[PDB]
Amino acid sequence: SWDTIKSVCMGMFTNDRVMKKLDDLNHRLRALTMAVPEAEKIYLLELEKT
Amino acid sequence: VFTSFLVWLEKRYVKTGLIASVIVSQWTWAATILQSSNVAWQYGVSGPFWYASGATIQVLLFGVMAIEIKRKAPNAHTVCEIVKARWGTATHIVFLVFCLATNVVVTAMLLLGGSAVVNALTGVNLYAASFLIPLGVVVYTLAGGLKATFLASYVHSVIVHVALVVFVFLVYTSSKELGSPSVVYDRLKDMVAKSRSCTEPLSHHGQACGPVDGNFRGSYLTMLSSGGAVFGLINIVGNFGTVFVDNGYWVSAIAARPSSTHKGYLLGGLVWFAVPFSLATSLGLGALALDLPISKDEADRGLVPPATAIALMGKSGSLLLLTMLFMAVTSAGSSELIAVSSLFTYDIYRTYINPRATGRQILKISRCAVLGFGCFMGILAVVLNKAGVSLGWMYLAMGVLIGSAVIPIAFMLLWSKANAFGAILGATSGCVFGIITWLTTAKTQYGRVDLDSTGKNGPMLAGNLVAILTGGLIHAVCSLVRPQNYDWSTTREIKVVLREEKLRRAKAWIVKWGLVFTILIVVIWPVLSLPARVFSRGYFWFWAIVAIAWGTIGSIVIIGLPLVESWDTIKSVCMGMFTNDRVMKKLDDLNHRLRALTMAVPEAEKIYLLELEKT
Repeated sequence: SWDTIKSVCMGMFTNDRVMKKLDDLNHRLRALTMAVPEAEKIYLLELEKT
Repeated sequence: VFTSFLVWLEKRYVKTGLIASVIVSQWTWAATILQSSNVAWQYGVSGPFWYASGATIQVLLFGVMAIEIKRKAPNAHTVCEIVKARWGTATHIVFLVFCLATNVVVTAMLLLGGSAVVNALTGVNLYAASFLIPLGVVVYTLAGGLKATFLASYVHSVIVHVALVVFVFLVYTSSKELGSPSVVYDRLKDMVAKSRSCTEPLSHHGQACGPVDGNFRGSYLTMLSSGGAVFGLINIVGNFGTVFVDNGYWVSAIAARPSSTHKGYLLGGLVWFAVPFSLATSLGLGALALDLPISKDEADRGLVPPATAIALMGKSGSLLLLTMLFMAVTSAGSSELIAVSSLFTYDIYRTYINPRATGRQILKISRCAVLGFGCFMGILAVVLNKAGVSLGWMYLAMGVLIGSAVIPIAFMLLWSKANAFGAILGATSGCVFGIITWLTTAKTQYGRVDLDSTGKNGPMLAGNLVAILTGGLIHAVCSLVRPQNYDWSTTREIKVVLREEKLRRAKAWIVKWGLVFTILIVVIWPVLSLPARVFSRGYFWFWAIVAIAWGTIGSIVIIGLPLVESWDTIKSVCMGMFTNDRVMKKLDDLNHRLRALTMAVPEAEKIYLLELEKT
């Protein structure tokens, strides 16, 4: 039983659980940005401005 | 596990400064730390110089060889593959047995050196330690990959150098016995006094006393010693064998890209000079000053550095020397286990047994040859150890056996008129002639053939010279009758299972600025110091200051330049551990993406404002 020990160790000294949950939000919001026609364009108009 | 942790850390958060640091690590083994002090204790000051000079002209020239590796037969794996592709099958076994013999001799030296030091330092049984040494160098070889690289080697060169500065700043500045270089000069002039009498029982036979035979006026401070110019002539011949036949250096010369790092070879060949020159002058001459009771047969086993270290700094110095030696021995034995494992897999499991191997079986066999050869060296190190064979006897003899096949490996990379079957009678006549001459010279002038008679500078030189010249002579004579006119095209066709301009420029640079330091260190330095017949009270100060400066400027460069060259990686790793910049950066992406969504929907943005003031 080494997968359980590895999961416990990675769940204490690191923050893989927090990082993994933000990726779900990013992936979900990518669909929303791609769905609305104008919004995506605005995104580009912001990305270069900064 | 330290290297594994470091590489995991580097992976989680994704020239001429660090390739110089791997040449330093890949050329330092146990004989550098142990045998260098032996000749210093035996011959005075012409020992650490002659030892570190003949062993430093090879690091330069091998760079030229590296060029040919990337210009005449690329994407190779070993050295026997090139001769297999060039001169057929009649030579692939004759130059495989020799490549195995060189590899076994080099590691047997490591076993004979590492066991003898740990024996008379902690009380561990000699025969038990002689077998358990090639087990920690096998765990390290397996756990951590098989083709270990930069990050590990850089650690080896820091521990070695951080202990070199201690053993000079102690013996020459900070100690309470020696203290200053002046005291060393005072002690070194008392041992050669003609009024000294040390017959029985005042001193035993074969020890440090009286006037040294061979030196000028019998002094420990001279460069006119005849017993140091014969050992220098031997060290040159015996190191052409462990650089051209080891096959552990072609592995490192294949994974090296000399197109943009030729300066690294020159840089690594100048900092290494301070490892056997700044340590054999402090721990080697520090034992001669203290009049420590060291027998001749005890220095031949490499036991002068531990004696000086213990007598100067007790337990702490003993532990530091043990740590340095055991960092030097494992990192050098791993390079031999890897060399012999790839010598058994890519040379004979695939040209004769299984010509259609895959990526799953190759790894399997190059995982058990490590364990098999590792457990065979542990056995061979017990048979030799119970024979009176010492580290100082194999070093002076390793050029006699393998030195024959040194010329017909350079002919295969730098001469088109090198024919076939010539190396058949050039690499076989050389070995037998050298051994025969060695034995008859050791027998004629002493009347007995034993380890005490075949370990002197008389027979060893007469064997090394003939072994390294007669093979080349026969090969050259045979070449002038049957030309080959090899186009160097077949060797370029091997399975892979403006560029020439850069290579030519790099070769021209490494020949010009490389040969300008060989002349200045091997021909200018001894000649310009010979007229000082006996070192004065001030010239020795210059000689000691040069040694101290060389061991601190280079030691600073080795530790610092890799850090400065690659600083963005260290900064990224540091910021990825103690801070949370990665988490904060990812929220900004979400905020920027959602700003577009809030700006797109007309009403929503307004509602946002109606909320912001309400709270």
